[PDB]
Amino acid sequence: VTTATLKRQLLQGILQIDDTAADVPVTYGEMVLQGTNLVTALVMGKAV
Amino acid sequence: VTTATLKRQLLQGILQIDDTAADVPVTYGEMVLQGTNLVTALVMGKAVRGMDDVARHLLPVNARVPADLVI
Repeated sequence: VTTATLKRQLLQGILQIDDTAADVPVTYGEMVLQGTNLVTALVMGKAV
Repeated sequence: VTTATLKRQLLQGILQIDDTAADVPVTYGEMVLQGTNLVTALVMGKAVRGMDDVARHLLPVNARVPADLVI
């Protein structure tokens, strides 16, 4: 990450560009806390 | 429970004996600590007896032995 000025200064001639298109995921993860971990989060106060 | 002389004094004429023998248990209970509450016993610090049974609700031979039963 940088400032737009430094980005232009880098892209001028110093760095060697590799691509223009990337592949980012379009999802998150998920934590649910159901079942054998729920009961221990209600009887005692810990869960894994 | 009492002392012998009081047992005699009681059985003399006050209390009425019913039986001379009774069928009593010949075994013990048993806890195992296996299954899911094992890892709760090791990783965390707690363990419930009927763990596999509380989870579901969160969404023998005898012997005729002589005794002195009074009523």
